[PDB]
Amino acid sequence: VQQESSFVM
Amino acid sequence: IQRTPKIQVYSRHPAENGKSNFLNCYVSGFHPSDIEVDLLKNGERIEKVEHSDLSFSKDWSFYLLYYTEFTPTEKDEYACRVNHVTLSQPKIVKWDRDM
Amino acid sequence: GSHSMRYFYTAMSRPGRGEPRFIAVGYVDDTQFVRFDSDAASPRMAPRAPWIEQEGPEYWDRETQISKTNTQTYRESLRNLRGYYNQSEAGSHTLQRMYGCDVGPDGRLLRGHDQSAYDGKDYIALNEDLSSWTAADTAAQITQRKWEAAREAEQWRAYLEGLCVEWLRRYLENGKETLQRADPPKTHVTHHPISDHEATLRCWALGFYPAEITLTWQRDGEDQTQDTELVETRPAGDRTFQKWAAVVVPSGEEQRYTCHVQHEGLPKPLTLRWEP
Repeated sequence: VQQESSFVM
Repeated sequence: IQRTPKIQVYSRHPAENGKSNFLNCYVSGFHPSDIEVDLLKNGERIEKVEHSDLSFSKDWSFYLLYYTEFTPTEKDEYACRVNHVTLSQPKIVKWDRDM
Repeated sequence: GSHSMRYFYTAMSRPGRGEPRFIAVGYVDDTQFVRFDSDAASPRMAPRAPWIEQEGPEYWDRETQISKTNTQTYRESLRNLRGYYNQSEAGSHTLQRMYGCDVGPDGRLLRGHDQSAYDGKDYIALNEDLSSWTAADTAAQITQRKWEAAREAEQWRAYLEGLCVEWLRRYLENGKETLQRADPPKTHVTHHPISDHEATLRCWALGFYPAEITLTWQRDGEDQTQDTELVETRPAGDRTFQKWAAVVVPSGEEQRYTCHVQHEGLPKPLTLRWEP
């Protein structure tokens, strides 16, 4: 499973 | 940065004239990801060609497999035609049974 | 018998041609098992391996929502990075990310990974400690500051030591018949005269899984590194891979040359000769 949508760059 | 595609043209199984096989054109080492890949049968574009989903290697360069069902003969020539932003003109790599 | 799970995300802008396309694919070792493409007629995380199809609707909903949220966040990141590098709105740019975990034979975390690249150049990477970042340049420093503030590294550590390892272990068990089966290479040596004076010996390895393989030529037991033409390992299209190594040898010296093959599917590493 994926990481939770990460923070914007 | 821009990186030019490497190209290999080969069959899924070793080639047997008259036996159904798969013709592969594996393009790799390229950047950015947009690329034009055709499989040729006697200079003419074969139509119903599939490809893998876009992925990339540890060095960030992209790779794709384009493939179609084919039946080798001594008669027919096969090739892969590739265009990328790094290429002045499309690149044609002939299918050689021994490579 | 160690194993990896990786996700590969690619977002590419295309000014004048709509919004940046977002693609995500997931792998265990060399086996792709999921994909998402924002350009698909109806975008959703979709299975690409038989052993993931048993996951239920809650699995597919979670992975799809993440991908849809990513599609939006990557477009925001691309606009941001365009600003960080003082770039025009007219050019195409690429942002890539690859992350995941490696586990040993016992299924314990060997290490986690998270790295990003912009236009093919390293941009920012989570360090092996899973707690600090390495930024490639002053632009990536702005991202690093944002991520430090948002406590991103802690989120990555939790994921990498937790869900990443746990789900890799589940996938390995669910797909044990393939993911944990090493298929050895079928090997042969072919001989192609170049001229009266020289011939090519080509050592082939076919049908192997996983992709990791070593093919070498020796002459009189000395490795022929500088003289060996080695092609990139290539997919056959049926899960397996192919590779060959070639050397040009003087005519009548063929028997001084041996091909060596190592692959985890092999009971014993192979020594091959041309057999005329």
